[PDB]
Amino acid sequence: SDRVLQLKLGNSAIVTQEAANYCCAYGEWPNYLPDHEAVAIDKPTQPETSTDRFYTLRSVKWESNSTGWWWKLPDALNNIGMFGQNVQYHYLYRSGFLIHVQCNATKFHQGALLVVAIPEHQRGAHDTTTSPGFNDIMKGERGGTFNHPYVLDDGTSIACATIFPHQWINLRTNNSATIVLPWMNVAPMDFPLRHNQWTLAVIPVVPLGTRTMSSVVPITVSIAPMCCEFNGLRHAI
Amino acid sequence: SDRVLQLKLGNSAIVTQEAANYCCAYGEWPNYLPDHEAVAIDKPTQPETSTDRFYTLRSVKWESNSTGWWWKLPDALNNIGMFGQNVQYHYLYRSGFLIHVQCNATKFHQGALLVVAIPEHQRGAHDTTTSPGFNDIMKGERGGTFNHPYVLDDGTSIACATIFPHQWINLRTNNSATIVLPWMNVAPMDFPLRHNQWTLAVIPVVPLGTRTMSSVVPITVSIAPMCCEFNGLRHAI
Amino acid sequence: GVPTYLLPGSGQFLTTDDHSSAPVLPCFNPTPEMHIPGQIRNMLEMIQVESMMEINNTDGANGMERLRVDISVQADLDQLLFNIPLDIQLDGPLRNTLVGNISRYYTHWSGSLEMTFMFCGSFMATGKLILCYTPPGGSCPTTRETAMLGTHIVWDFGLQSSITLIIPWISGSHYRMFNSDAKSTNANVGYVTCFMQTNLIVPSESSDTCSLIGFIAAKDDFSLRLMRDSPDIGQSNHLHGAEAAYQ
Amino acid sequence: GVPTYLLPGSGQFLTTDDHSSAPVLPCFNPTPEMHIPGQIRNMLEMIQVESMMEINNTDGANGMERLRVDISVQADLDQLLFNIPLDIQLDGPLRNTLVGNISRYYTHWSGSLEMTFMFCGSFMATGKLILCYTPPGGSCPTTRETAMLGTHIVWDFGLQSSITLIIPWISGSHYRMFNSDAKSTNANVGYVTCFMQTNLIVPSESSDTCSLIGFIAAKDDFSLRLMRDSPDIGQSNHLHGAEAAYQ
Amino acid sequence: GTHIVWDFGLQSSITLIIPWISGSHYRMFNSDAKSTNANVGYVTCFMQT
Amino acid sequence: NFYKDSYAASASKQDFSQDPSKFTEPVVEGLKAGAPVL
Amino acid sequence: NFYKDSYAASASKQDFSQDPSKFTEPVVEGLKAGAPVL
Amino acid sequence: VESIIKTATDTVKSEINAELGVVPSLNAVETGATSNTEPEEAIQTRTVINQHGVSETLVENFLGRAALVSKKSFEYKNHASTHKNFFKWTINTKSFVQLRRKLELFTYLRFDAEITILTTVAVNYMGLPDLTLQAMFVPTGALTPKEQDSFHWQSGSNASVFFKISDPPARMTIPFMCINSAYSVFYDGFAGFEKNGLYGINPADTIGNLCVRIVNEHQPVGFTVTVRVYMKPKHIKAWAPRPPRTMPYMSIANANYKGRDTAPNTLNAIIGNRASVTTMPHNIVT
Amino acid sequence: VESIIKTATDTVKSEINAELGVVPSLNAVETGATSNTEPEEAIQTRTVINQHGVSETLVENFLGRAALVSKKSFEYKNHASTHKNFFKWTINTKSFVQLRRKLELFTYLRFDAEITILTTVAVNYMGLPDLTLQAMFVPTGALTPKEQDSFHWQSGSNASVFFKISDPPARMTIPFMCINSAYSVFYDGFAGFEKNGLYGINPADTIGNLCVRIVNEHQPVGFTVTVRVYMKPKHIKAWAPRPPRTMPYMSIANANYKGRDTAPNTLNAIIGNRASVTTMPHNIVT
Ligand SMILES: CC(=O)N[C@@H]1[C@@H](O)[C@H](O[C@@H]2O[C@H](CO[C@]3(C(=O)O)C[C@H](O)[C@@H](NC(C)=O)[C@H]([C@H](O)[C@H](O)CO)O3)[C@H](O)[C@H](O)[C@H]2O)[C@@H](CO)O[C@H]1O
Ligand SMILES: CC(=O)N[C@@H]1[C@@H](O)[C@H](O[C@@H]2O[C@H](CO[C@]3(C(=O)O)C[C@H](O)[C@@H](NC(C)=O)[C@H]([C@H](O)[C@H](O)CO)O3)[C@H](O)[C@H](O)[C@H]2O)[C@@H](CO)O[C@H]1O
Repeated sequence: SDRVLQLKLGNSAIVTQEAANYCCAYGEWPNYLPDHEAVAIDKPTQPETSTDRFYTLRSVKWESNSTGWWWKLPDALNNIGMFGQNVQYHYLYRSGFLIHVQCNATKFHQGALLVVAIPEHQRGAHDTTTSPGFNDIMKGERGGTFNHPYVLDDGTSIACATIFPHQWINLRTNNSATIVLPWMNVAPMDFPLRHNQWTLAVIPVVPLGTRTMSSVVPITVSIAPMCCEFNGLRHAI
Repeated sequence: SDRVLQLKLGNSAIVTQEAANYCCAYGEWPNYLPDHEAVAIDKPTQPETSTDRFYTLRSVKWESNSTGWWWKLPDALNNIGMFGQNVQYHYLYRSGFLIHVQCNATKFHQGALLVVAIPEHQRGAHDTTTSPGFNDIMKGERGGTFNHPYVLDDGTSIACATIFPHQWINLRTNNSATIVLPWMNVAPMDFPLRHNQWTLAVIPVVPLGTRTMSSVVPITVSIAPMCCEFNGLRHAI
Repeated sequence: GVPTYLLPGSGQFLTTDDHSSAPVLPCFNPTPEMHIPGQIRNMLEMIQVESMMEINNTDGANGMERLRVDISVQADLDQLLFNIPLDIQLDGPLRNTLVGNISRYYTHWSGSLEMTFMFCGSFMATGKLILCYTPPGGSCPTTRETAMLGTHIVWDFGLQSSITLIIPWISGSHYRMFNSDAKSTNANVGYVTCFMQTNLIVPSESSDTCSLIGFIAAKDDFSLRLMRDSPDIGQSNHLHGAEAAYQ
Repeated sequence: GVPTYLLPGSGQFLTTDDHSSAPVLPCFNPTPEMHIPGQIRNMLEMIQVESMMEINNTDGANGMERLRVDISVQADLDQLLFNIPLDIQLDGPLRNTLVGNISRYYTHWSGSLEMTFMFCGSFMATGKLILCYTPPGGSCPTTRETAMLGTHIVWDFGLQSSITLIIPWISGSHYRMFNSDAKSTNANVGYVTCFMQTNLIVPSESSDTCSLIGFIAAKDDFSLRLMRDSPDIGQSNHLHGAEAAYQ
Repeated sequence: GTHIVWDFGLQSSITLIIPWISGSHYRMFNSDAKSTNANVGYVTCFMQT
Repeated sequence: NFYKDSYAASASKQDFSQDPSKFTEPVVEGLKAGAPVL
Repeated sequence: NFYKDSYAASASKQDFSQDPSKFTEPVVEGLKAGAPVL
Repeated sequence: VESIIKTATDTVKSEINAELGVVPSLNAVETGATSNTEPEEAIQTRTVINQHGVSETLVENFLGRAALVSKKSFEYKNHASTHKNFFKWTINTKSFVQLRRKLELFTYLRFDAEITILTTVAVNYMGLPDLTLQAMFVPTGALTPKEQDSFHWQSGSNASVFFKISDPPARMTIPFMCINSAYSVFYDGFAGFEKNGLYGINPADTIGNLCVRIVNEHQPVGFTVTVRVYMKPKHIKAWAPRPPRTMPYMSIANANYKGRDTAPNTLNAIIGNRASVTTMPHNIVT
Repeated sequence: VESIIKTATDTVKSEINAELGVVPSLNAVETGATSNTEPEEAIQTRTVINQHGVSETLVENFLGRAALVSKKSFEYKNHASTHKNFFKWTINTKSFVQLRRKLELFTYLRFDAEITILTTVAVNYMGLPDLTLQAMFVPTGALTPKEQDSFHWQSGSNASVFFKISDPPARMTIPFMCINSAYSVFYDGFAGFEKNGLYGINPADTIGNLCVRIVNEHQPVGFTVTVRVYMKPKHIKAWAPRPPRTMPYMSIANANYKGRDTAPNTLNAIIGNRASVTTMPHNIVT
């Protein structure tokens, strides 16, 4: 009942028969920008189905010594489908996100992944005073990996990361995590190519293990923008 | 409809068939001094038609290298007709002004004149610490010319001169500019021979040009005092 | 008496404080007020008046030549005529304008701007131009096919001599600010470019080079915040005569 | 005028004082408020979220290995698996948690704590554990027969993956406090121990060593008092770039 | 394109709906598989995990 | 203001009246939106 | 507050509103006491 | 036309337009009126309830700031063998450019003036004396003291303020005292009935003389004393805004100009140059 | 869900439980929700009317403290032949770790800032001079003074506060001045349209520049003057709490980390080590 779930947006749908309810970040739900909070005065374009749909990124392999993975939003999708086109042709964008992380294995496998959506995850560099560079941060669709997940690559800690919207994928329990993200920013809209509102982090707190036949166990991320709005139309960057 | 106009005051009248509406400085209109603002207690003389009429000054020639012209009020009229006589015989005067600048050419000519009425246009001298002299300021009916119109001969700028009551004479559009000026001063009346309330400035921002037959293109100024009042009668200065 | 205690800040002189103070001349009767034309109550009233942009701010252009942009009959199509940098908080064509000068007494701004251009060629001259506003993000467009994708107005020369390009307030944040970095995400406004839509066409006796005068002003949806000293004026020494005021 | 007199305390600057003070920018209009997700109004809201305890804080355990406790199939009965020191005001497994970090910005505390453990072995793995909370007074129990006499929960692994051990507020005084003496009667909370109730049992193809992740949080009957600087952060020199802020 | 992510479990089967998406009211056969009034598009299946 | 002279009072920052048109549209005949100016 | 700008006022320590559930239970379907979570 | 404005105007959503005879984007600069084209008529807009305030630009606030108008340093010592322990300053608001340029954005101004006097001292070390100073307001061209100890300082009618260096800066308000209804920031005329008078200087706009002395007799050693006077206008009414000053100021007595040696703000070019009218400065090079 | 809480919740007495299908102590951490097991369901409780207040943990109080944000010492003397009697400080809240860590417990913060300035002096003995200082607020990247006596200090529009060392610390409130609805304590982005900009630094979150000078001219001898600035946020609104900082700070410009040389707070181990997971530290040895 709270273990099965179907998500349908646009021409895309996803089902899971081993879910664990689902998270609505801070108890909120995505919505379009109201007139009393608007700033940009040009009429926005609201593409709906062409952008508010699931985009599946390339999978990653969960290995015995993996440290974790991360994908920044909207960067990860800024070059995918019609969402990517609207982003490139407009100076301003706004949207929520429906995140679905997938990972199945066997009843003989064990492992636990923390799936957390971090707002404003400003990365820090290790053992140097030089700030992270553009290429250290903007990985796009491929995403990046954690160097020191223990401190969330920012000098804090993964132990307290549960203060952020999250779920876990504990192999003996579930095979997917779902998190709904509302627009999260101090401004009603933003320039999509230089600022990432959210960072999806998937970290194996308990490593993958088993004594049965060894198989490649992938982790897959599907993300659907929600209530997309774009302003400041011009040429593609 | 807003391109044709007839101005009639006293025994004088002027028509234009190529106007551009007309300007009422600061949205005001000339009027006689009310009892609740009066200071001088002697009964004033209000000549009406003998002074509130159009006075046409000598024309000037618009040349390819002209820098601009200016006429200070009431100085420019202090020696013309009955307005001039009342001014010379009275210590105090008060009046508004109806200004009409004229300049026609050909449909093959181009040029744009800024016609602006500047309140308290205190001139500055160029490259010296010595203040302008009496003869640099009081030109009378002949008026003067701009040395550096770019900075309105006062260290500011013609670019922002549009903050003052004005119109333009853009040859392809109109052949005249009309500006109605109300009494402008911090006192209800003033001594006409030592202080000029307004300065009419006509500056060619876009020089006169054509490839057709070359002809002398004049610029003419006609000014009609309005609601004239004089106090402090004595002998002529 | 009343028991009291002084708080931090006591005795200080804050130039922006607001208190009453001892009248120097008791029983003084100020001169009665008189109606005077042109009263202004909010500086926003002043910046709504359009003033001339110094678009031709180039070496070789002197004085008023800098206040007009000359366009000529072209031999090629879709020609780029000129562009205009848009930070009303930095030096450029927009700095010495009513909106630019007053805005520079502040640090934050918000609102739509309007650029009006008046064609000053002869009556027999015709033409169509396209004025484009490109929101920030990339490099300034250099071709009409690219500029045309942004906000724009196609202008046809005729009896009505002037066209207005509205630069609508399009910003992520409520306000934009000055911080001396023209490329900052909270400062860059984008670009304005002008191309021939068709071409300037004139007969033999009309000048074949004509001028445009561009004006700019704020609309009434404008707002300015955080007063600061203007960078447009300064002094190194005493002005002439200043010391004589003591003699 | 009004006769007055200054009281002791006049002119002082108390960092915790609460008074109004001169506005630097008169007539400044702050940016309109906008709804933003996740507003927090009381720090007690934050400590109610459970976070990971660093139970395996031992030499040889690096990084995340310290955040999980491994249990193996035992050969003997009633085996002790691990214990956890309970002073959320001292360094130990509970210090770097949401409740621990925030509580350490205070000196007094009161309320129930909750420890939740999630079993992360394979689905085919089964087992029963007993988690015990022993109120203060003696030495930490080392046998199940002794620990079992205190507050406890017997946990059976199954579909519901996690168990919660409530550490009820059991104190003589309204609040407990930190004073750097872990054995003080007003500080010591007691102990938490975990023993096999039966045993961890798994088939040949399941890993025979499984991990538990322990979390802790405060319940809503919690209260913190007497703010103080946190001992979890400090500096000896200027941070890099600090002095450059003056250049 | 249009899709469904299928998770194996107790419910053994998944359904992919191929919605009627055509410019014309009907499609037709004319022995030319690449004709604009015949080609329906494609169905592909990949591993999600 | 505890002083007897009103001019000694603190500032008066409450005059929100405006009339931009005296500077922006000082034309005798009002210009209608959309209609040709001339 | 004797200052004309409201932001100059003393602190506002009277907002006792709370909603821990936005952090503690951000699940779409509420969890009932005693009932199996899954 | 007049109305109460407390926030920037809202924006109303607009639709597509294709109407013959309606051309809101066309205007006629020649009329002297500023374009009335609204955003809603130039592009398709959305609805926006704008809450941005407009109070920081109120004239009262714009000019309502205590700005430095006078700074005078002199030697406090035995002047047996120059400002001998006192000075006289003909009040004017044209010596310091920041205040001057702002006031000159207007033609006429009516306001009361809050005066604040700040004093600092330095030994020419055995400590700094807490001296008492006297600032006496002496009307236009009126009789000023000629010695630190003349009888004139008895100030029988002139207003005098005595203050200590250890006290907060002295402060008092000079009312709007012009003989006219407003001060003339600019004056296109001559202040006298003859032709040799000074141009642009209306005596009616000179608040007066400020005579400041150290009351204490000189000490055995000399000190440098600096007096700074600040002025803040309030209860302000302003008329006829003007083009802002661009060329550097040259004198306090006139608007004479010369311009900087090179742009910006040179007589020949106010704005700095760019390579050409198609050269975009600060172009984004991504 | 939202409600007014003024005291810790009461406890209700509970009885024995033996109900099939009811397992309050079991939970599912995977859902992301924190355990909802109540004490009453875990053990048998008594009734307790809890009167413990919760006001000291209100965000307004937690962050409502004047914390040191700037400390600058410079030499006040004749600098004929370094901060020459004045300095400029780009305001930031990242230099002192105690305030920084607390602010960083949140993602976004909206607040007004009460600024208090404390000044102390020491002779480089004949007594301590009661100097007058000037602190001028100069906006972001705006024009700052380059000399103790430049014209810039005339502060025509910038706000300036003049205070004496003998007076109580100067104080004033800077309003919430962000161009956004709240300050970004953390910023996962680049402040410019090009790719070479600084990461994690949103200019919109820099309150501005603080320019402080000694107004007095130099004395015959030199002094060391130290200026301390304190900031206290008020009228606070906070959003999205975050994991507390564990690794020592390295720079004010980023979150770079290295960790202590040995636990506690080393990159490899945040908590200090104990012999084993069955070793009870501070075990009571009765
Ligand atoms: C400081 C910075 O971020 N960049 C500097 C460049 O801007 C500078 O290049 C010159 O910049 C000039 C800026 O124009 C103003 C201004 O500050 O906005 C215009 C002011 O009206 C003017 N004020 C006065 C009283 O004249 C002001 C002033 O001249 C300068 O501050 C004095 O240097 O300049 C302008 O655009 C010039 O045309 C341009 O070359 C370069 C020069 O090397 O240095 C950068 O650090
Ligand atoms: C002071 C006292 O009563 N007992 C001392 C022992 O506690 C100490 O043994 C070490 O104690 C360490 C305590 O952990 C903290 C703390 O003070 O709570 C954790 C803080 O986060 C940390 N702060 C920072 C910025 O790193 C802090 C700090 O490192 C120390 O104060 C610096 O010394 O420590 C911890 O548990 C160690 O693992 C433990 O060995 C002994 C050491 O000889 O001295 C006793 O006096």
